[PDB]
Amino acid sequence: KTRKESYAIYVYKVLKQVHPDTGISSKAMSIMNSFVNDVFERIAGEASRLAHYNKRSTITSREIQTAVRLLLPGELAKHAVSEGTKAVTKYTSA
Amino acid sequence: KTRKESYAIYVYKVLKQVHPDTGISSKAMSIMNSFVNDVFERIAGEASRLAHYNKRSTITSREIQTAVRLLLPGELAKHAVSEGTKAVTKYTSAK
Amino acid sequence: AKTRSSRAGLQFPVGRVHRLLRKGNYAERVGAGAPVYLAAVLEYLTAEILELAGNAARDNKKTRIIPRHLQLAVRNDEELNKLLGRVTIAQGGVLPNIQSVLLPKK
Amino acid sequence: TRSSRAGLQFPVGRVHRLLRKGNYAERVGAGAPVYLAAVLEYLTAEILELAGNAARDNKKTRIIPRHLQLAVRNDEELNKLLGRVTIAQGGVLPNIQSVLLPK
Amino acid sequence: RDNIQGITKPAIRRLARRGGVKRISGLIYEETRGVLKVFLENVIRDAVTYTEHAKRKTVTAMDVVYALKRQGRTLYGFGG
Amino acid sequence: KRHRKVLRDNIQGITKPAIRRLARRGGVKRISGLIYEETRGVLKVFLENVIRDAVTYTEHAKRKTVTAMDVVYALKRQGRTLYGFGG
Amino acid sequence: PHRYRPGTVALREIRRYQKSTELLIRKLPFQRLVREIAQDFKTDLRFQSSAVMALQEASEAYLVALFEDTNLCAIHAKRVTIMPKDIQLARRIRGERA
Amino acid sequence: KPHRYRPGTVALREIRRYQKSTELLIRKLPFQRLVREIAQDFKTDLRFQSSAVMALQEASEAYLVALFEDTNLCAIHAKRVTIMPKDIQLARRIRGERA
DNA sequence: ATCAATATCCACCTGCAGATTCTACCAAAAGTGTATTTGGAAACTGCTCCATCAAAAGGCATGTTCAGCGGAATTCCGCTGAACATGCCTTTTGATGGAGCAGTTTCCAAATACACTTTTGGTAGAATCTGCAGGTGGATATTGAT
DNA sequence: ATCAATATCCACCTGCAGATTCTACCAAAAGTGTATTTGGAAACTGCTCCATCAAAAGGCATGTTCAGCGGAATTCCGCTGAACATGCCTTTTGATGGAGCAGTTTCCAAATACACTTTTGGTAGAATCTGCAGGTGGATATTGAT
Repeated sequence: KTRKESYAIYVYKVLKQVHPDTGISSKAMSIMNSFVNDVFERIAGEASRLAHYNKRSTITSREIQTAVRLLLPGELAKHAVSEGTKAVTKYTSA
Repeated sequence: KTRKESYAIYVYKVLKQVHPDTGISSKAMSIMNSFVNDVFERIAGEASRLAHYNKRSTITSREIQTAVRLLLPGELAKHAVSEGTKAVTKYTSAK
Repeated sequence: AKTRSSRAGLQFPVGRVHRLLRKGNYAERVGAGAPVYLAAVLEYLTAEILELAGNAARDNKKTRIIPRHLQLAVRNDEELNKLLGRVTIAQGGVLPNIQSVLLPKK
Repeated sequence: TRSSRAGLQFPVGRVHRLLRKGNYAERVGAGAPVYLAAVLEYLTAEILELAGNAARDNKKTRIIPRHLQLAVRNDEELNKLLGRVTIAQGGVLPNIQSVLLPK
Repeated sequence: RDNIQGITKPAIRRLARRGGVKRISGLIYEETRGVLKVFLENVIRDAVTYTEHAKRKTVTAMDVVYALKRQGRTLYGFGG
Repeated sequence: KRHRKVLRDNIQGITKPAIRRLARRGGVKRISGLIYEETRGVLKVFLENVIRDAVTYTEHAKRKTVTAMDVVYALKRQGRTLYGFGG
Repeated sequence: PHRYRPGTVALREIRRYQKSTELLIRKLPFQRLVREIAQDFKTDLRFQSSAVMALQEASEAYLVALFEDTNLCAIHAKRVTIMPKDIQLARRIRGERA
Repeated sequence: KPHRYRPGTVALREIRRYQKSTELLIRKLPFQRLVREIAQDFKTDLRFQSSAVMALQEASEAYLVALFEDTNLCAIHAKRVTIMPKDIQLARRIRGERA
C-alpha cells in the first residue's frame, strides 16, 4: 500500500544514456535519490526566498535560474543554466 | 511611503518592563528587530519542514513547540515552552 | 473588541505574527494557537536579551543600551551565544580576552 | 507528456507537483518545473558519468556508493556542492601526509 | 563494562587510520569517546524530538536523517 | 557620459596598520611580516564571494543599485548572518 | 624472529582502511550506546535497524574527518602523533568551539 | 637615555584598547574603493547604497577579527606567539573554507 | 626596592546629535460575526520488522620489549616591535544635479480551478539471471636483519 | 649486498545475495479541454539618495633606525607508544512471537472564505528633550632602569 515515489527509474534512464553497459547497486541508487532530493530542495528553497525578497507570489524559471547561479559552482552552474534554458526553449516550441 | 513595519514598539514595551529607566539606541533597536525576525524565520522554518515531514498541511502551536525545542538551547527552550504553553492556555480560556 | 494579544496576555502582536506566518508560505494552513505560541516565545527571548543588555549597560554606567551592550549580553551567556552562534551584531566588538601565554613575564 | 516536450528523462509533471506541494510560493509558473527538471537531470548525468568512469577505472560494471564518493571528491566542483554531505559507504580518498612517509 | 567503553581502542584506532593517522597518544581513546558521546547526544536528541512529534515509539531512519540535516551533517543513503 | 576613474590596486588600501589593529582586536600579540599580504588575499576572497552573491540579488531584481538588503541576504546565504542593517 | 619497525604496520593499516568503506566500530557495541543515550531523552524506545546504521555511518564519517583535522594540528606542531590538545584545537576551530 | 617600553608591552596595550572598543578599524574610503573595484569586475555600472558598503565592512571586519583569533590559537599551538601565513591557512582549512 | 617617564582611571562639565514625545491624517490592520469546508484526531486492525535468544564465528584484552618520538636545554641570527619625523589623504561639512528606486493605474498573458479521460509509476508474488565477493595458487615486491 | 620472512598482486574460479525480467492490478498522476481570475509587466512620474566637485586640516600612514627577544636549528635521552604472540569472551548470525508502524473509515472541532466595522501602528514633521561624546586637568597605577 501507500506507494513511495523516488527518482530511481529516471535516474536509471540517465545512467543508460551515459554508460549503456553500466549498472548501479541499490545502495548507490538510494544515494542518488538523496542527491536529487537534496538539490531539488536547495534550489526550490533559494527560489522561494528570491520570490519573497522581491515580493513576488510566483516562482518562475527566472527564479530557478538565479537560484542555480547562487547554489552551483562556476562551471556546473553554466551548464545547468544552459541545460535549463534549452529545455524551456524546446518546451515553448510546443 | 509604503509603511515599513518593525517590532520596535513591542521591543520597547518589554524593555520598560525589565528596565523601566533604560533606553535603547536606534542602532541597538535595529539589531533587536533583526533578532526577532531572524528567530521568527528559524522557528517558522523548522515548523514548516516538521509539518511536511508529517504530511500535515497545518502549522499548529504543537509544531511551533517542537520547532522551539529543536532550535533553542536547553534552558532557553524550557522557558520558551512554558511561556508559549501558558499563552495558548490563557488565550484558549477566553472567548 | 479585545486584541488577541491581550487575550493571550502578551505584549508582542499576535495578529501581526499570524499574518506573517500566512504570507511566509510555511504551510497551507496556520492554526489559531500557532501565532499566540510564537509571539510568546519571541517576547520571552527579547525580554531575556534586554534584561542582560540593560545590565551590561548599567555595568558600563550607561542609561542607553547600544550594540556593544547587546553583544556583551549575548556572548557572556552560554545559551544566547549558542543560539546566535553564526550571527554578527554590527558595532558589537568582541569580548576582552587575552591568551595566558601572551601575558608578560614568568 | 511535458517531459517528452522538453526532451527530458526527468518527470516535469512530478517536479511541478512537488514545487507546489512544498509551499515554496503562492503560485508556480509553467516553465519552472521544466527548467528545474532539466537541471536535476544534468547534475545527475554529471555524477553518473564520473561515477561510471570510477567503476570502469576499477574494473567493475556496477556503480556502488564507493564509486559515487570517488567521483564527487576527486571533482572540485561536485566536492564543493556536496561539501556538507556524507555519502554512506563511501569511505575516503587515499591520502597520506608526506611527513608521515618512511625514510 | 560501560557501553561507551564498548567503543574499543582497536576500533578508534581503525577510525584514526582511515583518517590517515600514523601514531596515537594513549590519552586519545578516552578523548574520542567523549567527543563521540557529545556527537550522538546532539543528533539523537533531535531525532527523538522528531519521533515524539510524530507520536511514535520508534526512532526511524528518517528521524535520524532529518536530525543530521538540521545539524549540518546531511547524510545520503537512508531516504531523503 | 563624463568622467574617468579606473579602479586599480585598491587592495593596498587595506594597510599594514589596519591589519595590525584587526589582529589586536583578535587578540594577536606578534605578527610575521608575511601576514599582511596573506590577509589581503583572504579578505579579497571573502569580499568577492559576498559581493558576487549580493550583485546576483541586485540583477535578479533588475536594479542598478546594490542595497544593504542585497548584502544582508548574501551574507545569510553564506552563513554569515548580519544584524543591524534591516537584516 | 621477524619484527616490523614502529610505524611500518601503522602505515600499512592507513593504506588498508583508506581503501575500504566498511564500518570500523563493532555493531552491537554501537547499538547499545545509541540506545543508552536515547533512554535519557525518552524511555522505552525502539529503533528501526536502518536508523542505527545511519547513526553509525554519520558517526564514523564524523570521527574520520575529525581525525584528519586532528592530524593536521599535530603536524602543525611538528609532531606525528595526535594528542587530545590536537582534537581540542580542531573542534574549537570548527565552531564546535570551546 | 629616553624611556622605551619593552617589545610586547605596547602590543598588549593595543589588544586591551581594541578589545574594549567597537569602531571599524579599516579606513572607510579605502575599503569603499576596494568594494567598488571588486564589484565592478563582476558587473559594470553598479551603484551602492552607502549602508550596503557599511554592511560589507562590518561583516568583513568581524570575519577577519574572528579569523585572527583562530590563527592566534594555531600559532600558540605550535609553541609560538607570532602568527604566520601557515597559521591562517591551517585555521581556514579546519574551517572548511579550504579542506 | 626607590625612581621617573607615562599610561590609565575618572568624576566633573557641556554643547548637541540623536532620542523620547506630540498632534493629526489614516490606510493597511486586526477584530467581529456567519457561512461552508475539511484536516486529522480517534478507534480498530492487518502485518511488517523489531527485540529477544541461542549457537556458530572471530576480534580484542593483556603483558613484554625497545625503537624512535616528544620535549627539554642551549644557542644566536635577524625578524619585528617601539619610537620618531614628516606630510599625505582620509575625514568632515555642504551644496547640487539627477539617476533610478519606488508609488499608482491600465490591463492581458498566464496561472488557478475544476471536470473528466488516459497511462503510468509503484506494489508484489514468481521465476530466472549474474556481477563479483572470497577463496586458492603461485609469482613477486617489500621490509628488515646481516 | 646476501636471503629470509611477509605482505602484496594477479589470474582464475564459482556459489549466491542482490539485480534483473515478464505480468496483472490500479489508485494516484498527469494530460487535456474550459470558464474565471489575477499577478506583475508596462508606461508615467514623484522624489529619495547616490555620485561627485570643493575645501580645510589633523588623524594617521609611511618610512627609518635600532636592538630585544623570539623562531629556528641542534643535541639528546627518558619514556611512551608500536609491534606481537597468546588465551578466549563479546559480537555476529540466523530463527521466532508480537509490539507498533501503518492502512482505513468515521466525523466534528477548527480552519477557510468573506462582507463589515473599527482600533492602530506608521509617519511626515514642528519641537523641546537629554544621554553622553569628548576636551580638560589632576590622582592612582603600571613600567622599566638601576
